[PDB]
Amino acid sequence: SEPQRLFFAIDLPAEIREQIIHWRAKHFPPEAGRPVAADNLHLTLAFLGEVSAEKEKALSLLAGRIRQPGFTLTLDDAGQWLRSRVVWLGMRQPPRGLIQLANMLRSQAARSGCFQSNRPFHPHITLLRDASEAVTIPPPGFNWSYAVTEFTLYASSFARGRTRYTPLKRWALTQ
Ligand SMILES: NC(=O)c1ccc[n+]([C@@H]2O[C@H](COP(=O)([O-])OP(=O)(O)OC[C@H]3O[C@@H](n4cnc5c(N)ncnc54)[C@H](OP(=O)(O)O)[C@@H]3O)[C@@H](O)[C@H]2O)c1
Ligand SMILES: [Cl-]
Repeated sequence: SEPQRLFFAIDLPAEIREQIIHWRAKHFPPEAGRPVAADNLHLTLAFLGEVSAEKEKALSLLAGRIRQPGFTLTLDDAGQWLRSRVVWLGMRQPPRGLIQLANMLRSQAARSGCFQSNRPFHPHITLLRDASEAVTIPPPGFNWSYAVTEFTLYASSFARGRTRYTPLKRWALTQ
């Protein structure tokens, strides 16, 4: 049909999402920035931008040929990027498989003509947007650790008053 704004990402188990939003509400007032909805919390692997249906099929076939074992993410880091005006969660030492997976999807995107910045992959989970002022960043909560078993292609849209990330396809990682 019509083109969509697409990105590949890793999702978070519902319980960890709940812990994150509780932690965020505890540590950041509304004025700190605009909260990412619980269901929209994710770790982007590759951003594709606007993509026709034909190109989406092509990239989906490429993603489907990726053979990457699963890995575990332990979110032990938080920070703020003032240039992007985001507050994020992350991993001090991401597993090699995460980097490998993101690098493959980014290369596939770039080869298809998708704008990739030459910027190095910086894995993160955005918690607050429009965080234009420096705020104290506490460490994340305890034991936000989980096994990643798959990755997903999402469509991004703004409908009503809300950002919506819609899952289109998923691919298991080898476990
Ligand atoms: N009033 C309005 O009309 C309005 C207002 C706001 C948003 N919107 C729309 O609603 C959606 C919200 O946008 P969004 O910012 O929530 O999501 P988005 O712009 O669709 O991006 C989705 C994900 O891709 C990442 N990303 C974007 N460019 C990238 C790049 N060059 N390299 C690596 N990663 C990249 C973002 O990273 P980060 O997580 O680091 O940002 C984000 O996690 C968009 O479709 C936007 O057009 C509309
Ligand atoms: Cl959101």
